[PDB]
Amino acid sequence: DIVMTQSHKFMSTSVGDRVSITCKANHDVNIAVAWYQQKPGQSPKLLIYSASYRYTGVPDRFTGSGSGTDFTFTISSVQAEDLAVYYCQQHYDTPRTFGGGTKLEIKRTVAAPSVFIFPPSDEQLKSGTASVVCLLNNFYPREAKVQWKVDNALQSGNSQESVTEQDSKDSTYSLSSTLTLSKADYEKHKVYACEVTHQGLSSPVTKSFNRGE
Amino acid sequence: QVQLQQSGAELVRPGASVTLSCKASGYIFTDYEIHWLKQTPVHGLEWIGTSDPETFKGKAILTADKSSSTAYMELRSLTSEDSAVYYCTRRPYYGSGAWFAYWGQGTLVTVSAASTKGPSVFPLAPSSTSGGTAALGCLVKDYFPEPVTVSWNSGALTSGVHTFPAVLQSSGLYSLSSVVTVPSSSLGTQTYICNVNHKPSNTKVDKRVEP
Amino acid sequence: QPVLTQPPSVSGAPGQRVTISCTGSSSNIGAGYDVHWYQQLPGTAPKLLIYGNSNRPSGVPDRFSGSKSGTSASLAITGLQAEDEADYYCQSYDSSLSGFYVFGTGTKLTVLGQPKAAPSVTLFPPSSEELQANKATLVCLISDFYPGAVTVAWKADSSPVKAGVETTTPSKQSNNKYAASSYLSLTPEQWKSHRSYSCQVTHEGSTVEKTVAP
Amino acid sequence: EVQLVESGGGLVKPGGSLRLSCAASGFTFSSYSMNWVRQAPGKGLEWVSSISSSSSYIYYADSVKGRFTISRDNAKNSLYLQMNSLRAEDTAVYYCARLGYCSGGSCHFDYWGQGTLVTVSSASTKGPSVFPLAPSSKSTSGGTAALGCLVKDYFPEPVTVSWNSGALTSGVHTFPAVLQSSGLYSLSSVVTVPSSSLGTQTYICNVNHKPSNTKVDKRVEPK
Repeated sequence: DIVMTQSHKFMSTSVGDRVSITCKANHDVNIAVAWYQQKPGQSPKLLIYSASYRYTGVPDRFTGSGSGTDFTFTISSVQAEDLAVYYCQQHYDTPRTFGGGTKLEIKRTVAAPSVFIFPPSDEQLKSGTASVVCLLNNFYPREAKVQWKVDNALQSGNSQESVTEQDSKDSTYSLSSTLTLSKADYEKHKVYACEVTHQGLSSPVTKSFNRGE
Repeated sequence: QVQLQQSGAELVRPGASVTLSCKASGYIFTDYEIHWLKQTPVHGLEWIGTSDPETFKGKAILTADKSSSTAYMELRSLTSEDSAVYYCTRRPYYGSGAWFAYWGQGTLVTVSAASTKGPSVFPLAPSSTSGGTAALGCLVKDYFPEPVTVSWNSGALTSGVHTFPAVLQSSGLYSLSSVVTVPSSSLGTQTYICNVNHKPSNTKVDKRVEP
Repeated sequence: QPVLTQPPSVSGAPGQRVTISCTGSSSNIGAGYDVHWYQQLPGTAPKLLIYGNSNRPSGVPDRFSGSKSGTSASLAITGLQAEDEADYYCQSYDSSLSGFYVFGTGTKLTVLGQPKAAPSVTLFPPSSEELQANKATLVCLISDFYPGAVTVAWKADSSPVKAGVETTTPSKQSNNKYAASSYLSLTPEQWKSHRSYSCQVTHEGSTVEKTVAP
Repeated sequence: EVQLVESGGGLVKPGGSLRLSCAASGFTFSSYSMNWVRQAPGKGLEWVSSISSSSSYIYYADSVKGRFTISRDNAKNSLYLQMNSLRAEDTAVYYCARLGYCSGGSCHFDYWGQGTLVTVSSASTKGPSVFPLAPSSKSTSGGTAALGCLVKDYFPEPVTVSWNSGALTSGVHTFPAVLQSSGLYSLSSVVTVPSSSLGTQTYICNVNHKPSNTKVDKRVEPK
């Protein structure tokens, strides 16, 4: 079985820059190599076949080159929508085999998060649980720290974070942090606060509310 | 146009089996074979094999019915390792080699003994707002298995929408949120409804979110 | 137009391992289009020997194996047997020129070490009925020789015949030895006006001559 | 077992037309791609034409585009090749060949027919003259004699020769025909027999030249 290797799991670039991704086969496959692009929640999309041939509809900025064992995939001018995982594949022998993929990630200017806090809804409380949601909207870079405080008590192990993929237009990230308590316990406390530190914030930002107000 | 449509997400208990379907349209089914593939976060894209239209060794059985224009893939005694997204795909033209151009949307297979459970949809109401921007959302709580889809105003609202990847809770149920940001000046001029579809439990919910 | 290039000949002694190379281009083998191999024995149709680059059909001994690398393919035979003598073709698909199944030029595979054998030669005079049709043909049958290089000459009395000679090219019989045919056309007047006629067969320095007279 | 049998080949004048056919049995005709492959005398193999299991896809070698037409009858389990504007260079054996299954990367020809000869020539069909070769003993083993039949000036190939209506098998040796400078063919067939039976055993050579519809039975006897 032919092994297809993409050494870089992640590759980073900027809008308008040139970027190149490498793929190696452990067997001389001449030019029997295809390249695929896969965006979040989508099926792979064929970009290049036979190492250098552009498939129908692929934009001109996508090129492939190489022969033998060392193949290269290039984007001449990176665009915001180009965020994706890129896979090489040999179509030289059976079984068909794929590289591990290289995720493309865009550099951009620092962007400080927009922070919102949502109390549990009445409808959720009537059901017995209480989820408090802290939302960090359209920031960069990805690195962000969220701390929950309940009547000035730091929370640990009580919350779960979720982050979106890099936005295909502004290349920012968004993040949700969800603190879950029982109804009885939520009603035992007054002040609910989430504190956010991010490279774009000169000083930590706090959003809070008082149960009842 | 050539189109491959795959069956819906599946929940399979360990040791059971499931048959996956790929309906084809837009060509003579007998002229092209269908390729099957498996995608996981750890093992990546893996080719399984091909359904001959005139008809992973022990795990996969590949078949096809020309009368329904449908390719089939039965997965045998399933384990946690068979939890994945499965694609069917087709070569672009008659004399092409094995490069894949026409792909199905993928079928998610969850291998688990847990029970399927439809979600509850709670609103995340807007209040007093980063200057000129307000935020609202829906909390889709405690469902199983994946996946869930969320749109806003029947799909007519796409700007400012962020649907977060689900987290798995210690209970063994999933939970996610979908938020949209809108200009503050729009808060009291338009209705905001999140549409939630969890096909594995045949749950469809339209939920208004009011400030 | 494109073809797959093979060597026209490949030789090996019994027991050895031989390879037949098959070189294509980026439009066929190099693009991943699979390579297939066929064996043809004299007077028969080609038979599938290897398919899918390296798969042996049911019945092909495991001494035959296939492989490929870059634009080149290779058939290998370990433990070369005398019965492996035959023609071998590789085959693939070429996407240039709107697409076509493309064949290799072919390789004749000879096993060396076959022991020489001297020919049996028979010479017939013109029958009486042929003469009655105003024609005369002498028949020289050469058979059971090895290797195949044979040389025929005709003599009238003791002087070589200018023309009228038709000699076939040797071909192998079911016993793996060669046979050939040489014919000498004469008019009845030459056949009866000469003292004798001779067929001269030379094979590997050795010569036999058979003579017949009216 | 799979079987393929081609027929319809023969002699044709430059510019003429021929219709080859192939009959198949032992497999679902309707599920396989069919093909024509030809091999010129003493030359290599050249793919000619391919038809899909549904006739939806038909392809031709450039060298035959516009002159040849492939087609198939799935109810009759039959494949056809309509050859027009034939030329000398179309002379060859024409094989009908099935395309096996493969998972991308282009398939192989898994079964071939025996073939059928096609001869494109302005020359005329020439029947043979069959003459006897009277028994001779000098070159044969002790107590045996060589006895022959000369098949002269025929065209085109092939000729079949048997002896005593096929009853006589041991000792027969038919030689490959010679191709004369005139384009005609000649071959000899001799059989070695017991020198003792040369008096009471009758020996007949049966020559069949179907290309001209000529059959000859020649008795051979000692001078």
